[PDB]
Amino acid sequence: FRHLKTLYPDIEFVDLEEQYRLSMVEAKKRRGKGAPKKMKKDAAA
Amino acid sequence: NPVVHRIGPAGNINNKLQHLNNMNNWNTQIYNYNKNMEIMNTMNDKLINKLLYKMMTLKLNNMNINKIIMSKTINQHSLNKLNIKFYYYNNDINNNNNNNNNNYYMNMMNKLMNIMNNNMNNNLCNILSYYYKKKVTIEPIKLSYIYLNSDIFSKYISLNDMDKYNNGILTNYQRMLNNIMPKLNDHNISMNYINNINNINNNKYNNMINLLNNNNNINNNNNYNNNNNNYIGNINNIYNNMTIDNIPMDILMYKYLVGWSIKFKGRLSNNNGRTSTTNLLNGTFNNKKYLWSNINNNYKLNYIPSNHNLYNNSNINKNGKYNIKVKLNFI
Amino acid sequence: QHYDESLLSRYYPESLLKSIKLAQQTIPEDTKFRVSRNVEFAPPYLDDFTKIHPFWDYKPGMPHLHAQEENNNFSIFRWDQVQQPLPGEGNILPPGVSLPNDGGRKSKSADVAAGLHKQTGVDPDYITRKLTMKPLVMKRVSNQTGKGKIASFYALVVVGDKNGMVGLGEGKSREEMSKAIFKAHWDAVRNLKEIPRYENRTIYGDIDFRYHGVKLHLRSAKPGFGLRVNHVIFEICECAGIKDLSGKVYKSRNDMNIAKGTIEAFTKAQKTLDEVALGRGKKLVDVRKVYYSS
Amino acid sequence: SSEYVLEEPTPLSLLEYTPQVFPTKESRLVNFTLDSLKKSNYPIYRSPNLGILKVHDFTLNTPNFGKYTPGSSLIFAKEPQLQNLLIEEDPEDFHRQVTGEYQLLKPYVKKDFEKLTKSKDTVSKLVQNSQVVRLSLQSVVMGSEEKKLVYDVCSGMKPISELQQ
Amino acid sequence: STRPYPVNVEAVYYAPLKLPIKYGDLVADIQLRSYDNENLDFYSDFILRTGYYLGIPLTGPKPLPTRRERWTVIKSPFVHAKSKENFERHTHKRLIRAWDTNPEVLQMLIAYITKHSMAGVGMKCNFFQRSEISLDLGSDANGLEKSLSNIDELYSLRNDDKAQTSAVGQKVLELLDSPDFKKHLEKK
Amino acid sequence: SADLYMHPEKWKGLPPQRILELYWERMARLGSEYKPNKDELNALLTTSEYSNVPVNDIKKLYHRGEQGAIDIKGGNVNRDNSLRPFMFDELPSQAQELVAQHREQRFYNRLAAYELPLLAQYRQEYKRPSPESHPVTYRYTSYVGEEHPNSRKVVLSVKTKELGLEEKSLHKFRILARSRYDHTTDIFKMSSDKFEHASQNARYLHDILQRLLAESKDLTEDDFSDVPLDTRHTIAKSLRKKKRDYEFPEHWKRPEDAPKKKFDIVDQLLSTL
RNA sequence: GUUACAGACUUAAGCAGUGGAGCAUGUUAUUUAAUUCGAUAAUCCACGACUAACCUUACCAUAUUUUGAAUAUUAUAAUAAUUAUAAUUAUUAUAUUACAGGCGUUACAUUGUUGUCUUUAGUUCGUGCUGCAAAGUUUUAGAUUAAGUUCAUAAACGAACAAAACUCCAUAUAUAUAAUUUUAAUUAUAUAUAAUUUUAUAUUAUUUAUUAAUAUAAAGAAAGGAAUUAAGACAAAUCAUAAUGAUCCUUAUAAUAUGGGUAAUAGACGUGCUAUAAUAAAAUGAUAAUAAAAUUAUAUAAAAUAUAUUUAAUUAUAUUUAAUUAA
Ligand SMILES: [Mg+2]
Ligand SMILES: [Mg+2]
Ligand SMILES: [Mg+2]
Ligand SMILES: [Mg+2]
Ligand SMILES: [Mg+2]
Ligand SMILES: [Mg+2]
Ligand SMILES: [Mg+2]
Ligand SMILES: [Mg+2]
Ligand SMILES: [Mg+2]
Ligand SMILES: [Mg+2]
Ligand SMILES: [Mg+2]
Ligand SMILES: [Mg+2]
Ligand SMILES: [Mg+2]
Ligand SMILES: [Mg+2]
Ligand SMILES: [Mg+2]
Ligand SMILES: [Mg+2]
Ligand SMILES: [Mg+2]
Ligand SMILES: [Mg+2]
Ligand SMILES: [Mg+2]
Ligand SMILES: [Mg+2]
Ligand SMILES: [Mg+2]
Ligand SMILES: [Mg+2]
Ligand SMILES: [Mg+2]
Ligand SMILES: [Mg+2]
Ligand SMILES: [Mg+2]
Ligand SMILES: [Mg+2]
Ligand SMILES: [Mg+2]
Ligand SMILES: [Mg+2]
Ligand SMILES: [Mg+2]
Repeated sequence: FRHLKTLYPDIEFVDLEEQYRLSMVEAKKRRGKGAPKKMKKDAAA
Repeated sequence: NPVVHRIGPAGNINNKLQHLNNMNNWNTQIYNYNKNMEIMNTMNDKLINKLLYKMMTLKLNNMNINKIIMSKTINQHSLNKLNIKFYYYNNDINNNNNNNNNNYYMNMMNKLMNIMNNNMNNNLCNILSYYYKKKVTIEPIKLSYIYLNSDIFSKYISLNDMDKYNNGILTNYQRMLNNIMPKLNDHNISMNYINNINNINNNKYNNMINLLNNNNNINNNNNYNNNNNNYIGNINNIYNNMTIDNIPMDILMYKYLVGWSIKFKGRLSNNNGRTSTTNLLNGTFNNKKYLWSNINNNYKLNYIPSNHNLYNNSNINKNGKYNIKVKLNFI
Repeated sequence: QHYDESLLSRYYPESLLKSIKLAQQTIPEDTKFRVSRNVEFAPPYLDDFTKIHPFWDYKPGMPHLHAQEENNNFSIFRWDQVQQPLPGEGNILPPGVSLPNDGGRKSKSADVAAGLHKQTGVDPDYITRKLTMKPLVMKRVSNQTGKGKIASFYALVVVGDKNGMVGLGEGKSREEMSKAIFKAHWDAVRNLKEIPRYENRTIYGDIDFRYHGVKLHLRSAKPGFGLRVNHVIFEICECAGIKDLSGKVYKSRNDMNIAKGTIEAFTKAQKTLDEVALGRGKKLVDVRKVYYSS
Repeated sequence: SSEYVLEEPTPLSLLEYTPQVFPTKESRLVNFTLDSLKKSNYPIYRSPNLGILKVHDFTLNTPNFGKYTPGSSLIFAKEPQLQNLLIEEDPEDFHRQVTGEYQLLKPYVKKDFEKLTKSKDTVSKLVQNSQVVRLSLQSVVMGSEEKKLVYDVCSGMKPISELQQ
Repeated sequence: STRPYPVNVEAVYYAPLKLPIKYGDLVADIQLRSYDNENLDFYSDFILRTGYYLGIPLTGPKPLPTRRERWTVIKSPFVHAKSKENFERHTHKRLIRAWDTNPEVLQMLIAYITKHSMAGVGMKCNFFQRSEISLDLGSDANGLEKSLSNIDELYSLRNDDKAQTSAVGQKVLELLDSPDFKKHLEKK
Repeated sequence: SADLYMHPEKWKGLPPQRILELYWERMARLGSEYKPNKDELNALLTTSEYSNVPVNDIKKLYHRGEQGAIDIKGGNVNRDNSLRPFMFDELPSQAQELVAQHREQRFYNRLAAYELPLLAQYRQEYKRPSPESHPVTYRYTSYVGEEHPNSRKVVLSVKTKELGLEEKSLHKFRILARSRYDHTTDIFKMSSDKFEHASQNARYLHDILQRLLAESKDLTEDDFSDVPLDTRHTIAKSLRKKKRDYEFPEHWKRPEDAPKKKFDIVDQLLSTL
C-alpha cells in the first residue's frame, strides 16, 4: 500500500487496517491507558 | 424428461451453459511441472488479492469515503499469460448516472479501474508482470446489485452497514433483506427448463429423421457408407430453427436466486456481554431440476452443491469481532 | 458441398474468403465427419461465427483472457455501466411473475383488497376507498419453547365505513408488527357485519349485554351528545358510524374483550323498531320524528 | 454485431512462442536473441516505455530484485525509453547457448604438486585428490570462476583463506 | 437461396480429423496435464485441429493414468485427533504424438497452441531429432550465414494489411540481421 | 489514429461522441500526469447539446471535477439503494461465469473455423532423413511457460549394430558401455544434465560417443576378446517387469469350429444396386 | 431417584485382546534453575505434536539490543536511474512526536473451527379452522419404515431446514483415444446406460389382492463402502493455527547468542510393541509363485566392487553413480 502513492498520486486510498490501528491508539490515549514513554539509552549509564 | 421416449440414447451436460467447469472451483487455476513455481504463484495470487482489497477503498474528502466491494480474484494462468478476474459493486451510483453531467469527469472509481490496465506504463499489469514473468491482464466486471454474489453481499453487510445491526437488527433493514427478490415458484421454473430441453431434443431429432428420410431423395443404401461414415446430411438441416437467438438463454443455468440466508453472529448486540446469532432464512435451498430431469448435481470441491454460493466476511466493532455469513441458492 | 463463389461471396465477408478457399483446398471432399460425444467443442446451435455477437462473444476492448488487443489498445475507459447487458428483450423475467414497482408508497390496503378479491368475491375499490383502518390493541406476546422465549406480535384492528358496517380482526406474526396489522386488516375486512343504527346516529334503546367478564352498559344519547364512552367503544363507534352514545364498562376492562363485546352487542343485543312492530303486531311511533313532520 | 476482422496468423507474430529447447540451430539463435532481450530488460510481458509519461516511468528489474540479503525496500528505477536501451549480448552466453562449449576445468599434473611438496607419495595422493575434485565439481551449478576457486582450494594449490572463511 | 456453410465451419461441429502416419518416425511427444479434464480435452481437440490444418499427423489424446495425491488432517483446531479429514488432488494427463513432420512446421504448431493456451493446462514437449554418428561442430561461419539466411526467408513478410506482427519479432529479426552479429563469431 | 487522443487541436469538427471518447481516453491513459488544455474545452463545449449540459456546468466539471458534480447536484445521494429489489435485468455471478465459458468456447470455434485454415499455407512435405545416415536420436525436453531444470537434459540413443563397427570393435564398444548397453534390444543409451544448457549436454554426449568409438576402433593394444559381455544389470532390470511371454498352443487351434458367413439374399442382391 | 414402546456390537453367542511379565509412549505425582503451555468423565491420556541434540522452544542460567518488524511527521547527507554538468524520482544512513512488540490474563467478552447427544429424526413457516386469549391444529386415531419415510382416518391444504435422492470409490456394458516400443489392450480415462431390481406362483394374517411376509421359480453382473451428523444443550475444547475487545509490560512480560530443560523417577494411570514353543518357531528354495496403492529438481538412487567373511549366497557399511524428473 505504501507504494501506491509513488505510482498513482492522483487517487487517494485508505488502509482500513492502519486507520483502525490509529483509531485504537487514540482511543486508548483519550481513555488514559496510553503507551508509556520509552526511556532512551542515554538515561543513567 | 424422465421418459425421453422419442429421442434415443444420448445426453451431454458438458455444455458450457449448463455446468460450471471445475477449474472455476479454485481461485488459482494453474498447473506447473515445477511445483516450487506453482507454490510461489499461489502465494503471489493471495498477496495481490489482498493488495487489490487495500486498493479498492477511496476517499474524495473527509465526508466522502467510497468502499468498492469486490469478490475473490479468479486468477487464470495459461502457458503464456495470467488474467485476474473479479466482480465489483459501486454504491456511489449517482442516481444511476441519470444526469449526463457524468460525461465530463472521471470519478475515483473510474480512475482506479483505468490505472488497472489502461495507463500506459504505470498500470498494475506491468508490476504484476515483474512478479509473474508473463503478460498480465485484469478483468473488472460491474455488478449492479449486491445480492448477486455471496462475496459482495457478505462484505457489504459486514463493512458498510454497521449502524443497521450494531444494536440489534432494524425492522426496515430486516425487511429489505427479505424482499430483495420476488418469491418465485421454483417448481415451475425447473419444469419449464426441463420442457425446453426436451423440446430442443425433439426438434433436433425430427431434423435428423426428415433429413435422412428424404436427403433430396438421391442418397441411398450402398451410398450412405453405412459401415463407418456418419455424415447424415447438410449442416443446415441438422440445426434448423436452432440458432443463437432461442437456444442458449433458455439452457443457461443458475439464473434466479430462489433462496438466501444471512447470519449475524458475534458480539453485535450490546447485551450483558454474551453473543447473539440472528438468522434470516428466505426461500428454498435445493435445486428441483436435478432430481426430476436427467442432469446430475456436481459437488464443488467435493463438498459444495453447485447451486450453492456461500461466503462469510469478518470485521471489528467496539465489542470485538463479528461474522456475516451469506449462503445463496441459484436455480 | 464445395461451393463456388456464387452464393458464397455475397453471403460471407470478403476477408474471410481466403480461409474458406484454403479449407476447401485442404479438406478432401467426401470426407466422413464423425460426431464426438466424449468431448464438446461446437455450440448446441448452428452458427457461422462471422459476426461478433454482444453478450455471447468477448466484448472488443475488454481486458480478458484471449484478448488480442495488445496491452495499450484496450478501448474501455468508463467503468460506470454494466458492460455487455442482456440481449433480446433485455430481461429474464420468468413466466407468471411481474416486474416489481413502487412498493414503499403502495398502500397495504390495496394488497389486502386484491388478496381478498382473489379469495372471496369482495371488490377492491370499496375496501381501498370506503373502509377506515385504525388499530386497537398492539402488544408483544411471548411463548417459550425448548429453544427459548419466542416473541409474537398480536395486533387487533377495526374496519368500518362510518355508514353501518364494522369488523374486528386479530392477527399474529413473529417477523414484525406491520405483518400483524396486515393479517388483522385482512381478517377484519373478512369479518364485516351490519350494525343497525337509530337514524344513522345512535343505537335503539339501552343495552346491558355481558361478554365473558365484561359488563357492557350502553344507553342511547341525545342528538349532538357525542361519544361519551370508553376509548375502545369510541373507536368502534367512530368507525361504525355511531356519533352519539353514552355508557360505562364494569367488571373486566380488557380492551380486546370490550371490543368483541360491543360489536356483538350492536349486532344482536339491540332490535330495530320495524322488527319489534312486525313480531308484535303493533305500531311503534317516534314522537320526535312525527312532531317535526309536515 | 460488428464484423469479424480476421488477421492472418504469420510466423513472425507467432515467434516469441517458439519452444525454448528445440533441436534446430535456427531456434538456438532465436532463443538466444530472446534471452538477450529479456536479460536486457527490453519491454516484454508488459507495455513498452515511450516519452508520453515523464515522471511515472518505473522499472523493477534492479539486480537486488527478488533477493533478500542486500536489505532495501522496493527500488523503483527510472526506466529507459524504448530507444537508448542497451542489449548485453555476451559472447560467453552465445557459446554457452548457441554453441555447446563447456570448459570442463583444467587437470593438474604432478609438476605442479612437486613445486610445493617433495614426498612422492604425498604428490600421488594430491594428484588423486585433484582428479576426484575435478570430476565431482563440473556437475555442480555455480559460476566458472567460483568453481575454479573451489577446485584450486580443495586440490591444495590455493589456501582456504581465498574463500571468505 | 439458403445460407451455405463451407467445410471450415462444418468441420467445427464434427470430431477433429487426423492425417495418417506414412513412415512412422516420431518427432514430438507433447504431454498435457491439468487438475481437471474439461479444459484438457477441449484444448486437446484444438491441438488436433491445428495440427491437421498444418499438415502434422497426430495420434490423439491418450489417457495416461491420473495421479492421486492424498493428505490427511485433523478437523479441529486444537485437540480432537479422533476427527480427521482426507484431502486429495488429481493430475489428469493426456499425450499427443507428432510424426513425419519437418521441424519448422512443428515449431509453428507449438507456437500457435502456446499462444492460444487455456487456464489450468500445462504442457511438456519432448523433441526427437535423428543425426549423424559424427557431426561437424567447428563449422560456424558458413553455418551461421546459412542459418541467418534461413531465418530471414522463414520470417519474411509479403502482405501488409493482414499478417499482424509483433514488436518483439521485429526486434529479434533486426538484431539477427544486423551486421554486428558477424563479429560475434569472429572472436577467434 | 492511435495518438489522436494526444492531440486535441485536431479534434475540431469530430462528432461529439468521438470527442467525448477521445477526451476520456486521454485522461485515462495519462492518469496523474493529465493536464487540462484549452483546445480540449473548446472541443468539449461543442458537445453541450449532445449531452444536454449547460456550458457553465461543463466548465465547472472540467475544473472542479467530482467536487463540481457534487456542488451542482446540491446534495449527496442519501439513499440506501444497495438493497434495491431485483429488476430482473442482470445475471448472477455464477451465470455470468457460465456465459464467459461459452464466450471462450465460441472464441475457439471461430479461431478453428477461420484462422486455422490459414495455417495450410505452411504445409511442407516431410523430408525424411535416411535412417542409415542418421541412426543416432537425441531427445530434447522443453517446458512451455516454466523454467524446470530438466529442460537442460539431453538423451542420446542409438543401436550398436548400426554404428558401422567390426565384430571386434563392436564387442569392445559393448563391453566398454557397461550398464549403458542392453543386449536384449541392442540400444546404446546415455543422458547428461551436468551442464546447464541443452546445447552443452548434446555436445558433451556427442563427444563421449566419439571418444568411445575411437577407442573401440583402436585394436592395437587390446580388443577385449576374452572378457565376455556382462548382462547382470539387464537381468536385474527385466526382473522388475512382468513377463507375458506365453502364446496359445498351435495344436489346440480348431479353425473348422469358426462360424462361416451365412447367406443374406438382400445383401447379395444389393451389390448390384 | 416418572410410566410404556423400538434400537445399538448396548447385551447373548464367536474370534482376538487389555488387566499378569519386559519395553515404547502419554498422564498424574514429585523433584528440579527450568523440567514451558494447553487437553485432563463419557467428549483427556502415540491428545494439540506428521519425528524436542543445536533450530524448533514457548522454560532456566549467563552475557547482549533499545523507535526495534511496520505506518505516518520533520530535518541532514550519500548512492543509483532517467531526461537536456544540471533537474526530477527511488532507495540508503543518522536522529526525534510517534509507537512497534507480547506464546502475559480472560474460551465465563469474541470470529472461525471442533467433540458428544448424532445417521439421531427431529426444528419451523404461509392460508384456513378451533379457543375471548396465551395457544392449538397441521407435526395424528392405527400401522409401516433406517427415518414427521409411506399409507388410513382426520381442519386442515401446502412449504422450508433436516430424512431420502443427486455426489465420490467400486461394479456390468457400449462408444471413442492409443500406429500394442511409455504395453498392460488382462490396461488407462472421457461420455453414456444400468437397480432404491423386475416378473410369476403358492402359503400365510389382513382393510381381501382395490396387499403385507414366507417360500418357490426365471430375468439379471448387480452385492458394498466414503462424504454429508439439522435446531438446541453441554458458559464442553481452542486467546499455543490465526485474528480482535478489555486489562496488564514498555531498559522489559519486547529482541539476540552460548549451554541446560522439555528425556528427571518413589508411587499410580490410559494406550500400544515384544514374548511365555510343536493346530509353531528357525534355515534354505536363481527360467527367481502371486499384489495393490504411493514416491523420486530442497531427488530416487540400480548393477558392479572392498569389507566383516569361508567358494559363494544372505545381512550391514564404504567405493561409483546406470537410468529416470516418470504408464
Ligand atoms: Mg387495557
Ligand atoms: Mg518400472
Ligand atoms: Mg459380548
Ligand atoms: Mg500393573
Ligand atoms: Mg502390562
Ligand atoms: Mg531396548
Ligand atoms: Mg505436562
Ligand atoms: Mg482451560
Ligand atoms: Mg537456544
Ligand atoms: Mg497492542
Ligand atoms: Mg515471549
Ligand atoms: Mg466455549
Ligand atoms: Mg467459539
Ligand atoms: Mg377468535
Ligand atoms: Mg413431534
Ligand atoms: Mg499388450
Ligand atoms: Mg443424505
Ligand atoms: Mg446439531
Ligand atoms: Mg432434545
Ligand atoms: Mg469453561
Ligand atoms: Mg494460554
Ligand atoms: Mg496470537
Ligand atoms: Mg526476553
Ligand atoms: Mg514431552
Ligand atoms: Mg489415543
Ligand atoms: Mg515358537
Ligand atoms: Mg501397479
Ligand atoms: Mg493404479
Ligand atoms: Mg546393490
